[PDB]
Amino acid sequence: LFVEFDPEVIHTTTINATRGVSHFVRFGASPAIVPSAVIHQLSVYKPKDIVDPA
Amino acid sequence: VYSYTEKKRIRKDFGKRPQVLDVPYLLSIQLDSFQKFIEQDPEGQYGLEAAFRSVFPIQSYSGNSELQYVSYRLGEPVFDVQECQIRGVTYSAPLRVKLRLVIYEREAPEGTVKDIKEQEVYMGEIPLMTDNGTFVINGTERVIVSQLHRSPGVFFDSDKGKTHSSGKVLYNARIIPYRGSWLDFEFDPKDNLFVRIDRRRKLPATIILRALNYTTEQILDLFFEKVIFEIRDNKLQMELVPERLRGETASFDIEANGKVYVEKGRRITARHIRQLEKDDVKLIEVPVEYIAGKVVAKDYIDESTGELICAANMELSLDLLAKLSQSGHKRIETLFTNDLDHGPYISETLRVDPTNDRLSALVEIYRMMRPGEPPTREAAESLFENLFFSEDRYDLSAVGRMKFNRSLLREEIEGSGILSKDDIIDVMKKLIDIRNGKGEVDDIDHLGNRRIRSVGEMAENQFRVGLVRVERAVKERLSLGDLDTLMPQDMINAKPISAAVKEFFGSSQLSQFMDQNNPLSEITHKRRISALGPGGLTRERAGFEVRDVHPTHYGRVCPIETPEGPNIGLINSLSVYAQTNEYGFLETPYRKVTDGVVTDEIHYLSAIEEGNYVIAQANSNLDEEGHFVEDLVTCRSKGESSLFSRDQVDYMDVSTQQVVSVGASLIPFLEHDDANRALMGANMQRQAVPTLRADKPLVGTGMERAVAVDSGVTAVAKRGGVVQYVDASRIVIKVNEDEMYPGEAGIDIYNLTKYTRSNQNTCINQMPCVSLGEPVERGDVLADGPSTDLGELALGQNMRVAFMPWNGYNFEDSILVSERVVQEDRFTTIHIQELACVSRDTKLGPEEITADIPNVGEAALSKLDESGIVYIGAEVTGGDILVGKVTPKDSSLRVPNGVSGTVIDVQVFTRDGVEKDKRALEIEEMQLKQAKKDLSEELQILEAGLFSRIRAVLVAGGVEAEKLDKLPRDRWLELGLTDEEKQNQLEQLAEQYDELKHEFEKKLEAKRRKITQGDDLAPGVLKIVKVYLAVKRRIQPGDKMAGRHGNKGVISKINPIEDMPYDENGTPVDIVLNPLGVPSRMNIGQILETHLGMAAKGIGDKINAMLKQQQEVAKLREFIQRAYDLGADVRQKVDLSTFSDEEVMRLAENLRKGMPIATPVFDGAKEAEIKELLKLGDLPTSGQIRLYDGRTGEQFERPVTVGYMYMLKLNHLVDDKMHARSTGSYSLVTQQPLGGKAQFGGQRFGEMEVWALEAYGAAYTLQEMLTVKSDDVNGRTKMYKNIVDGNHQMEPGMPESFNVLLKEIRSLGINIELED
Amino acid sequence: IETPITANFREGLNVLQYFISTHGARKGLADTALKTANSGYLTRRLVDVAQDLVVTEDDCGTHEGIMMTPVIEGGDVKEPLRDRVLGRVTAEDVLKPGTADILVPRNTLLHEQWCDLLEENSVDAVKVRSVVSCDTDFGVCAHCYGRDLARGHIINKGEAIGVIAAQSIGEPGTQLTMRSSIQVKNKGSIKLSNVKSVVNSSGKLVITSRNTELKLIDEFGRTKESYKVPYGAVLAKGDGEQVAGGETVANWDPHTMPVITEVSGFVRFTDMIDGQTITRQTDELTGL
Amino acid sequence: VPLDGGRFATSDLNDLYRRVINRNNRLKRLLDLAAPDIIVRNEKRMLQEAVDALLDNGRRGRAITGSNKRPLKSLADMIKGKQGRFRQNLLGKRVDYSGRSVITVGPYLRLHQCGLPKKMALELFKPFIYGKLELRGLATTIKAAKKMVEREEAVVWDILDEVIREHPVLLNRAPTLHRLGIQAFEPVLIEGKAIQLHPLVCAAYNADFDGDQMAVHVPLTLEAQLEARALMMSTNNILSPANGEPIIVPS
Amino acid sequence: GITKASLATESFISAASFQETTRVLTEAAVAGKRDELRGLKENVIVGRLIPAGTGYAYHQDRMRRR
DNA sequence: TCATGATCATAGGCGGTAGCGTGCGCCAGACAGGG
DNA sequence: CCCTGTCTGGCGTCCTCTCACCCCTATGATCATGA
Ligand SMILES: [Mg+2]
Ligand SMILES: [Zn+2]
Repeated sequence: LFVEFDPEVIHTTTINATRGVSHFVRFGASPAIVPSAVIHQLSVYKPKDIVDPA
Repeated sequence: VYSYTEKKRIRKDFGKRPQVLDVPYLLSIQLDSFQKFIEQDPEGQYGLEAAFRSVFPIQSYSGNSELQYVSYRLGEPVFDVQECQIRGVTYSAPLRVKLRLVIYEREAPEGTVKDIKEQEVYMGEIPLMTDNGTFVINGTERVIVSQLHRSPGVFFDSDKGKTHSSGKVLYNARIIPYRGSWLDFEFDPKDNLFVRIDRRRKLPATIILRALNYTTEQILDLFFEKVIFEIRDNKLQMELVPERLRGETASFDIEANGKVYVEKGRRITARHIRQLEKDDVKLIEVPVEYIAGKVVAKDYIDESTGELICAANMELSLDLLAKLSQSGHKRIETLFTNDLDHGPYISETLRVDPTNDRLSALVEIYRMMRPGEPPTREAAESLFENLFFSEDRYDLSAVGRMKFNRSLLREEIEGSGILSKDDIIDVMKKLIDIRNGKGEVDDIDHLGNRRIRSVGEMAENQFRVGLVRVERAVKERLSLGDLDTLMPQDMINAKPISAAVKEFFGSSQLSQFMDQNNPLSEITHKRRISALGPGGLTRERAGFEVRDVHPTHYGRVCPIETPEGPNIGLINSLSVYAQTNEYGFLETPYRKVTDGVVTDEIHYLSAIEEGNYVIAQANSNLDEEGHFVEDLVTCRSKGESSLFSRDQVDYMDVSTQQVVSVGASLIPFLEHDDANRALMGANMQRQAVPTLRADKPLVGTGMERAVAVDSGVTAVAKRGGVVQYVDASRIVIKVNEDEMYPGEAGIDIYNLTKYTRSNQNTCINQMPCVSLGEPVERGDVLADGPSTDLGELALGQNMRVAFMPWNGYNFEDSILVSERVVQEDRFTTIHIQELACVSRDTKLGPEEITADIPNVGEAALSKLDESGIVYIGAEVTGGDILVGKVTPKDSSLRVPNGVSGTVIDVQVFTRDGVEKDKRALEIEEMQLKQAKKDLSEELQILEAGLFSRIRAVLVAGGVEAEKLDKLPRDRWLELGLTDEEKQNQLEQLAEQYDELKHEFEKKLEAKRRKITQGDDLAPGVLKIVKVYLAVKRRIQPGDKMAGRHGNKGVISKINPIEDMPYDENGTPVDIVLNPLGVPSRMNIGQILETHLGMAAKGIGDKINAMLKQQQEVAKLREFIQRAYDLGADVRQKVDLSTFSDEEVMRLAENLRKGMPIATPVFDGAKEAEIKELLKLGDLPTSGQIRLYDGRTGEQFERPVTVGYMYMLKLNHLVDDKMHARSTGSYSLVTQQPLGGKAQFGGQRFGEMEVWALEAYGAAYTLQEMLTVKSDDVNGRTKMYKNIVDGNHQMEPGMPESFNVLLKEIRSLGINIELED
Repeated sequence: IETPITANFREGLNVLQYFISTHGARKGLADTALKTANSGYLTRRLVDVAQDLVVTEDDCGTHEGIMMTPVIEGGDVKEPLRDRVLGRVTAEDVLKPGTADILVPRNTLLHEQWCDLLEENSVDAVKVRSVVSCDTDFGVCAHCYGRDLARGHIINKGEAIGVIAAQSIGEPGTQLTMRSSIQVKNKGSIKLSNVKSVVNSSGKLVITSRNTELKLIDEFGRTKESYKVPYGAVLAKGDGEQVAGGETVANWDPHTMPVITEVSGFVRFTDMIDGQTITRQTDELTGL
Repeated sequence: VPLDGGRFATSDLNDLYRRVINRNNRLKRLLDLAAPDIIVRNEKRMLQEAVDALLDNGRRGRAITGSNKRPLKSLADMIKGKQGRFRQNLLGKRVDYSGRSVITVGPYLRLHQCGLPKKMALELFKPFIYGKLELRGLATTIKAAKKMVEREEAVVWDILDEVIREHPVLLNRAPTLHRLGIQAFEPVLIEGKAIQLHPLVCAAYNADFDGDQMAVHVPLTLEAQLEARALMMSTNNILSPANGEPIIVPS
Repeated sequence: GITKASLATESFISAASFQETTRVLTEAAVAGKRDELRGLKENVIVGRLIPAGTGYAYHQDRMRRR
């Protein structure tokens, strides 16, 4: 899930007590700055199907 | 004077030291700690109030709501202890808490809440403690054992020698908090100073000093002195105090006042320091090479350029002096960095530091804690304030603050639970002082650094962990809901609290199953100081030093009672007089020896207060005033024994029994046994079994009555008085009038505990030992328990022993026993096994317990009733049917193959809804009838006591001698009597009587409810049938008997009566031991116990001779008085002139089977007293009778030692170890036989036996030992056909477990095969 | 502890003496526990390193074996020749010192009669065939092992000797523990080994070697005393001489390393410049 | 395994395989319905870490657990160490036709024989007794013979004295240190419940009689009886293999 | 040393029945190492006669018929 | 007849808006730090 | 590249006997009672 927030002044362990928290997209130790490809160049989709998986 | 049960059989007592402090209540650790835990405790601490006031008030995530705390309260348990052990529930009490919710408004958290709500809430069930000191967790009586762990506070250890392989020792300073993050300062071989937090990555230590907002100038102001250089007209003169120059070789000629003081090439002597400080020399002259390496303290800035001349903590060169000299600075502050006095450890540490201000230090600490993430100044401040400086995540206890102030030489032992700046700076100062060479390091095993937790503190900690999980739930829910509509029982839930405390009391490493087969084993399992468990060390890792007795275990922890094996010295047992201090350390009594006189005041010393003073040894001779009769007396000063003068002593020990525990103070003649054999004797005395008729110890220590009464197996009288009705079931005491309440008229009923199962399958019985009409005093035994007799402690039985080699049947350690022992039924112990049978719920329908059973006939079903369950009383064999059970297929319960017995008790529990069959209704009618009769007899007996009170009141004041019994007895109130105390008392007794009437109504209704209701049970079970078999195991070749000194042995042959060596009177000896175990295994105490036991039986035989001839009481009085005086200055001093001619006959009725003799531990009966008591009887002086032989009938040469030894049967029997298997069941995953005895299994042909068969040339034996007999299934069916057809031959095949190895290796990416 | 236990078990022991006895006893028990813990793992590693070595031939066909001499620490002879060369096949055939007269042939198992005939003639060093110097590929031949221990005859072709060897070494691991001059006793000839000696001005024999080993040859050939002799030690005797008992024949200084010479001449300084190579440190309270 | 409570406390392997199959099915579904650009990566990291938990748990950083602190068992924890297939099931096995009891002295024995109970000798030697019964013709099938020797009628003790007679057993003390720790005797039937063991022989076992327990094994086949008579008999091993000292020293 | 001399064998089953099994099986896996049962402990594993006592005569017969 | 409340049955992996870990020890061989 | 320190992997007796313990908590759905 895509969430907008700001890292340093608001430290995470305070906000930990809630959901939305498994961990960042990383590919590495640091919380990786993610692209928003859907937001920027891929807004409206799911024409794959509505297969309603299985 | 003596109590009335002490006039039954008064034990003869040797012993010389007059006691001054009696043995305390031996179960005070458990009971006092758990009383400290659960009690309404004001002023905050300790108890549950500490947890409820440290985790509350829960305040929300800025939603202005707050759940604060009021009080708590425990209701009564729904089940008392007996119903709880029968049914199987926890013995718990519900914990009601009064919590309050307040909800603040907007723009004013300092403003008024709009609404409050205070209410009762249910959370958890904490299990209570029984009066014995034990818990009942799931019907099984368990003990939580005290833990010995490290005391919170600072600790300056020294990693000696081993590191860096160059002998340079390190020094670390572990701050041990009670709860929070650890902190280890240390050094390194480059002499830098390194901090670490919770064994994580390593940083240079001064990075935390910047984190406390210290500039570097202030740090060098703290950790070093200053050296002043004044530029006054000539070569940059110096202020010099010569104490820094103690042994330093100068680089020039130090002169002052026109006088040469110190020469170049020499050092400054101490007398040259005296010269320079006597002449008051201040300014001396230095060269240009003297300040070539002096380290500046603070920053100097040039006023013109505004730049930095030289940075702080920097050595000075020529150009730096040239820069600061022409800028206008005349004072130069440097540091003194010596080789021996003050190393520049802080200076090298600051030179390794990359950081420069507070922010960079907090960033680096935040980065070593949580690796690889963006720090922010707010996050770094929050983390470093929540490591050490917050009331939440960091808390030294009062113990921690005491050790932290004491080990830093502070004054106030009170402080906050959090650290501060001065605390860490004092840790670094003391660490640098230890590195400099002054002061000492602290050892670990010293008992001033080992605290004792107990039941209360550990249950408080587990309950606190439950509360922080529930505050992690309440903080979630409180600011994420609609307010005000909810109440504080919809928020807080009882699942984590009850789960935490139930997991601690249920399965911890210290909440262990009580070894209960003996009163001694109970009372020495409850007094145990275990080092293991959470927070302590582990068995297979550590170590060497902790398994060793430190010099400060003297009088706190017993040195000789510890389990041998893999954990010696970790499962320490606490001593006799050893209390526990206010903080948790150990303390022991002493006697304050003022300057000449031993004052009889007791005075408790801890483990560190003992070291400073000087303590006299326990048995030092003193002449009736306290004046020490010698002028050199053996004492111990600072952990080291020595010989001191008469009146430099400050304390004396109380009694000579205080080094040992209660396990190893019932050993007579302990001072004669080598310590290994005393250890094995104490451990096997714990492992005894109760016999059928326990006798007494003839040679005891007088400590038996403390272990019997101060445990919970006997029925101690609460209020004294006169016995009214004795029975094998109950005992009724009528309370004396000078001990009695005005109301609640009162005659007590003791319901004894008859034949029921212990934990070790023994038979915990209680027998009444009082007669009828007999007076009893307050604090006195009424009913003996298991292995007790008249209030004493009788573990085994005392038998006639002889030390001689007898034809090899006692070769290594074996024991040879006459048939006279087994004919008298005197080791015949009684065991009880519980066999359960559940009616589960499966497919095709539920099960059947009824006796309409297939595949069986008359011969099985004759021993069952018409509803499957065996009768009460049917003596069964091994393999009959007890409960008949058929599934939608015979699955009836059977006696396991081998054991006999007699079914004594059958329980049937029914899950509610299921149809009760006819026998469950029979048990329901039976228990209804029993409880009906019992409560009706409660009402009748207490009404009889009440009417006896009415008769006692109406003796005076309007007495009616004839008119009293003309009317019915329930109206004894409206007789002629005015308004006095007597009509008031009859009104109070009418109040009591109507209370008993309505109470009897409501309690009989509640008891019918308890019998009639069902019970909550397992998921999917109909009914549980429990059957109690009662085996009676006698004795046989193979059992283990042992004395009380370590003389073990498998009894090897049960001889006839005739073969025994007899003496020239006629009596056969009962047991023939082996003499050769004495000089190697140095337990010489058993031979003194043997001789003194023969003396005791000689006095008993003379009493039996003087009483069997029907002699008058004068001669009995004469002889009993001569046998009770007989010694040196002793403690007993009895006289029979105040026993009045009827007690003397009954005392001789109790002495005729021998005279009991007390022998205290280290103040016992010497050799000459045993000789003088063997001279009172007509026995030979040397103790040795000449003995004839039974076989040959001719005399043994060189007369042998006979006497009585008190020998114990241990419960390592031989028909519990013996096992055999031809072909049984096989395991599922690897086709090998099962393991154990209950599972019908085969013995492990282990790896070293495979090596021992490779070591011979036995090849086919090993092939069938690991292919045919064990694993290969087609191989073993071919083998079984070949054996029953007579063809001894094996078809080998392959082990199937090797195919399992192929599948497990093949299930990886590995391709293992079998070639060709 | 400097104040001993002056009381025995027949008399009493008071409290402190029994406490000190408890120090000793619990130290012993913890030693036995962790001692068993190490001993079992030692037996495991030895039977897993040997594990495989089976007596698989009957004669390798080599000569080179090890030299069995009785061990000499420097006192009494601890382990004699009969208890070392009992039952092991000789490497080179032993010739008695009636040289070119054979006493035993070179493939004779030395049982008890042969060991007594070795003790009578005082045989120096029976060079004998050891397992470590064998030649059998993938196993060990029968003659280089020796007598079948636990029996009398030679080892049978087949008995796995690695496993019995590893058990015999690791089995007494339960019993084991865990945590100025040269004084002669006997009398005989004097032997020196690996010595570079020279004559002093006093007439004695001084040594210029650390590797000097002194030996006492007895009357019949063997050695009953051996002494490691330090560097630059001074002998009161020489090589091949005869001494008596109780006579200290050597003396040195264990604190000082002597730099004694060979030729007689003046002493000068070469490459010894004062201030750098040598320093001026005057012994203050003595003078020299 | 069932624990007889309506529930299955599962083995650790089924938990590990279940985790791999959960994570793999979720990764197939996420590769199906398209991954959000730089997204089809976290799920593959999770799958790699679950397989690394299955093949060798704990070798990668912090191990997993089911309950509560103890790390659960992977495949490499079933092959390695103790409690694994090499040292617990393949080099030393549990063995049928065996028994164990407490030892005692009985000095009336010759040194090639030991006392052994009637109950142990009847339970170790069952199929021998079955064979003698249907070879002498006292039971038709095997089931009648089994019920005869369960009832212990008066004839099977003669059968048992005719099968013990020249048939060795192996006695074994539980810490076998050296190769004299397994020896072979010829049994003598004893009324009682202990193993009477010759005293001189107890120099080799390092066995006193203060509660020691020894285990008896039976050689089934014929070659094993000959090896327990010619190689391992108590009269043959009178010398130790460590030296030439006798091991029958009178104690 | 004896633990390194036992881990360095030409037979991976002996070095697997001794200490660390992971390193021995991975080295023998990537090397394609081929045990031939070579003595005592591999034959104790696989369930056949030891080549020491009576099985030594059996193994001489089996190797002679190869 | 409809709505609300209470009780019973069935269903998953730090619990939380952080931090817990802390009392083994040796050897050894690779990986890397310092120079 | 040549040491020299750190790091993380290995390993730490055998056999037997006994005992306990082996989800509870939360959410959703259905049924009953009251308005
Ligand atoms: Mg023993
Ligand atoms: Zn050879």
